[PDB]
Amino acid sequence: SGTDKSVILLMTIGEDRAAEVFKHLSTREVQALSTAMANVRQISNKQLTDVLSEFEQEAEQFAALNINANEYLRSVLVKALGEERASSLLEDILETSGIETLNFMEPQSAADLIRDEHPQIIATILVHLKRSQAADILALFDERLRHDVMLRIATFGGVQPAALAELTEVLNGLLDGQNLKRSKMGGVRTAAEIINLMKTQQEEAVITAVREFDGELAQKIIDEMFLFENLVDVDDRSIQRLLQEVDSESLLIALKGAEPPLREKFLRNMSQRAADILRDDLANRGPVRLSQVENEQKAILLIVRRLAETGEMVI
Amino acid sequence: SGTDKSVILLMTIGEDRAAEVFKHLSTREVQALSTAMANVRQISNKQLTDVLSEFEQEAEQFAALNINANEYLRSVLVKALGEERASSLLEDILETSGIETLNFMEPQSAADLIRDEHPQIIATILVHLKRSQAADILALFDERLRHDVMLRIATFGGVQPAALAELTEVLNGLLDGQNLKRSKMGGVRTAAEIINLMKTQQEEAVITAVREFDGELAQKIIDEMFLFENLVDVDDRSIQRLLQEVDSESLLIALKGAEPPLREKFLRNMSQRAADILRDDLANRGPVRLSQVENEQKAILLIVRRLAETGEMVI
Amino acid sequence: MSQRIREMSDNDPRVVALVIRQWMSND
Amino acid sequence: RIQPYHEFARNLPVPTNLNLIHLKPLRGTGLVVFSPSLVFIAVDNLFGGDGRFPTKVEGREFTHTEQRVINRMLKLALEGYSD
Repeated sequence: SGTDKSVILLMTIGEDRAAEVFKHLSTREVQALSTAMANVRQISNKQLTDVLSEFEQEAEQFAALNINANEYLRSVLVKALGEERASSLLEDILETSGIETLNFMEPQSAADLIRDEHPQIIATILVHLKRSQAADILALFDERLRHDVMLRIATFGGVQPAALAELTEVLNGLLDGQNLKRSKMGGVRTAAEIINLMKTQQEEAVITAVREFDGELAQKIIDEMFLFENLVDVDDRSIQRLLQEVDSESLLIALKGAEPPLREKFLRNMSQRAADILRDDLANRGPVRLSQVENEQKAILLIVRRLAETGEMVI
Repeated sequence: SGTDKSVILLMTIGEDRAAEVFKHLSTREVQALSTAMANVRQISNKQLTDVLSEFEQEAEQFAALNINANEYLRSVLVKALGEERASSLLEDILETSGIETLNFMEPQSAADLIRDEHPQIIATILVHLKRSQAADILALFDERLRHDVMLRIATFGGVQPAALAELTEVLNGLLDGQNLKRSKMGGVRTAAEIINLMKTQQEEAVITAVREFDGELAQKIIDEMFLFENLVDVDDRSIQRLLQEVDSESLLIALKGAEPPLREKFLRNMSQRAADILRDDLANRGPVRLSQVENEQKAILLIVRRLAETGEMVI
Repeated sequence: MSQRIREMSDNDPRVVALVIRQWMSND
Repeated sequence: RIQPYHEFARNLPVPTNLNLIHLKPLRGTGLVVFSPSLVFIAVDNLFGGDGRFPTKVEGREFTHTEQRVINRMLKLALEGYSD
């Protein structure tokens, strides 16, 4: 049979080659081949030669020049329609057991679903669930239930297959219209974009109301509205004022972390000797951690906001 | 017959060759061949020549290039899908008398099963069981029953075949749905992984509750959460602080017991002269027992935890 | 055991996987 | 125990699993009462629980999985009592 021929091929190609092939095979195929492999006792020379001949004849046809379909498709979609459309199309293309289905669900919904269950059952399901999903679910539980689950998981001794099957059937029965669960449309960022499109008086009202509410997401939107990479679109005088109001080291670090166009714009806005000194210091220095560069850019953006509010800078 | 030809072949290949062949034969086949061998009185030259010719004709066909199917399959599965998936698939592939069936069962279940029996019957079953399984079963018995069984085993004189058959039949009758008994899913380690995925405040609550409970498994999870080999993923400053807080000998021993990447990372975090001295001492020294290296690594991990709690180290 | 074995060992693992899948389907 | 029906009812913890059975050919409806503690113990044992943790008072309706556990107990109990 073809399974026997594949088993003989895997035996005769070497452990490394067979292991590499199994990395390109599904779980069912790997399990079936391994089960067939363990029962192999003899492989005669005629059988070996026939297997080699058949495999070579099959490989003559393909010879398919295998391509990484996922990576190539992602790159094509990105370079064609941007990151957002590419990611949306990949999600559409990508889109089962009850436990596996729960792993494909929202944390709060699954948490409330299993919350109406015996704590041992909750612990068993969470063990059978993905670690990240289980951690998200447990963070939403009450302190007493969370402690009970953590205690039970620390003393988990395995479940009977019949109990596992019954639990899976119950979870399947409890399922709802989870098809196309959740949707990425917008929020916060879209609100910031809309605010940027509303009048100066309207954005004054916006500052007012956002400060009035929770305050935390208000500051988050303060940070979000306008970014450091948007400084390239500002007029030269505002950039020069920023150079005046920004320390040399912070500006140098920010330019190091920024794009060559923004760096060249800042250098042009600087004097010749100062720009040359900045370039020399950049060349003579070493790599800077991303956190430090981000902090310096945040400080520079705070200075940008301060100058813009006073009217010295136009955004 | 083929059995007679095989017997003649075993006689004529030599004692060592026949012994090696019996190592590749099942118990029934070995018993049958040995029974046939003991009744052999004469092997004429014509019979010998015919047996040699038939064996050579069979060996011309195979000539099968026999491979260790179990070892090769294990290596392929490991190098293909990791140790865990390989072990799971091997267990699935691998998966009888009543006594033999009891040897394939959980210690507590078998202990409670035979506990409801006469002590002499218990001793006979334990003698017929595997030594490790019997020791596990006896550890779960009460002191009086354990002492009685040990006394009875010390004076065991053999059992009648009819009594053995009746005992086997009774044990077979007492069997339950033991198919797919027990299951390796998770526990403790999975709990530690989930804790590592829960927030800093959540892990504070975790320390709290685990200390609150039994305390012993709390310390076991303290040890389990994060390992010495995970130090490679820590930032350089934390490694340097660890070098500051760790004695030279302990660090040297731990690097000797660790992987070359971690050793190179630690050497890079050290000064040039100190690293050179450490390498020279490693080369000039001799092998160190695993227990000592593990103890030094445990001390270094305790120092790591102490530094991380104080905020000087980020894990 | 000619050089054909070495040539097969040098083939792409994806090709081997596809051939194995085709044989299993034909089973 | 021989007692009026209301006396038996008042001693049953709320909630409790009550199953209606008929003893044919006799006319009437029998009841099988399972305490919540026994159901919780069975669920804990069937899902690998070692029983170290004491049971917590809930006063909640049984889940469908617990319903199936109760049915599994009930079938065996019915066979035993019939025999």
